[PDB]
Amino acid sequence: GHMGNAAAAKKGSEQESVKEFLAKAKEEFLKKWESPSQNTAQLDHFDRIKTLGTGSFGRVMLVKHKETGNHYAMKILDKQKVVKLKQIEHTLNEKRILQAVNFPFLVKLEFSFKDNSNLYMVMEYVPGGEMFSHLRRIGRFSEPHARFYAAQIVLTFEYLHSLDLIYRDLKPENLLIDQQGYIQVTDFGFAKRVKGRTWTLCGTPEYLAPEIILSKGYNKAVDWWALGVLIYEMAAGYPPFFADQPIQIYEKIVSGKVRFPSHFSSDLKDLLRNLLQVDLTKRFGNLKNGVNDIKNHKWFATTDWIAIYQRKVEAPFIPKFKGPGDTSNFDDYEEEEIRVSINEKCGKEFTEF
Amino acid sequence: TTYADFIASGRTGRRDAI
Ligand SMILES: O=S(=O)(c1cccc2cnccc12)N1CCCNCC1
Ligand SMILES: *[C@@H]1OC[C@@H](O)[C@@H](O)[C@H]1O
Repeated sequence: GHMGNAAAAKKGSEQESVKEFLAKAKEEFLKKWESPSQNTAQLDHFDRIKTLGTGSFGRVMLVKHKETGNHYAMKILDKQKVVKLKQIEHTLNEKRILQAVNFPFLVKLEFSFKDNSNLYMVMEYVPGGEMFSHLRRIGRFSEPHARFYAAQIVLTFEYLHSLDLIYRDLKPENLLIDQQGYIQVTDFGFAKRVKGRTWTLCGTPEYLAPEIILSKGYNKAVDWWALGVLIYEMAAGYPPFFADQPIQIYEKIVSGKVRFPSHFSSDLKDLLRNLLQVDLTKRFGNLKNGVNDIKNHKWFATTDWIAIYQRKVEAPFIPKFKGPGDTSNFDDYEEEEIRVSINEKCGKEFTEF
Repeated sequence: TTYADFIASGRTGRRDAI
């Protein structure tokens, strides 16, 4: 067979230990799910430094905690805007997930609170910026560089799926690089508890699995499809399916055809053909062997999964960091004010936040 | 090239969700 006795015994024991870890992680998650934390700071505890990100989701600001001096990224949401855009459930669910999970590649929520106008999530500051910026700057990542990042996503999805959480928001725009060069996943607005199927149309055109496009009841295998898109884009510098307009992208996705740059290794192409598999009965991550079909694939043969989890692998790239509070890896924005109001807004809808 | 076609698509900056 492909493995001798010693290698097969070692892999079997490793896979059993992952099961043991995940069972304990699930018990810990469910306890925190039932008893969420609440109102653990207030706005005057922080200095506002600079806007890090702005959009329909509200804004994220670099702040400094007055007492301790530590920097954080504070996501601010306007309650009245959340209501207008029909996002109450997604907002409450994102905060509930973040306060309940624990994994080295998932961003940590340190504080949350609200006031008359806004909701606040105070998260660890991840100073390296978005993978998107680095990928467009360098052009494409070499296969070892891409593999280092992909391994972290595989482990993170293995963790989330063991909690019965579907992720659905994977793309380079939504991955941050930390000071040690490792990945941080931050956005949980599309995440959902899904033990069987779910049906919502959500995501980004280039990263949509065919079964979402085709309006099916789908399952957590859409995340493994999206991992295929991510690995492809990291290694090529462009994604496998693109076009002027989303409709043409969807036509390519569902076609069952994908083409590769001539510099992709044969191992990489084989892995991608099994992730970008339109047939769910054949897609890696959705088979009897689960995540092990991915972890044991030849493209990952050099990957030490425990060492990645323990953050003991030297990262291929370390982002420039000229000290704490450095924001050079983020974009520049116009600093709109944080206006509070004398009248509470939307107290009923956000009572559990 | 395929890369040229990518640039020409225009979908080469940050991409919004649907
Ligand atoms: O970079 S963020 O502003 C950001 C969010 C959450 C925590 C963060 C921590 N440090 C820096 C930036 C952070 N960002 C907003 C939405 C776009 N996708 C990536 C996350
Ligand atoms: C890709 O980058 C975004 C935009 O500038 C486009 O024209 C392409 O260059």
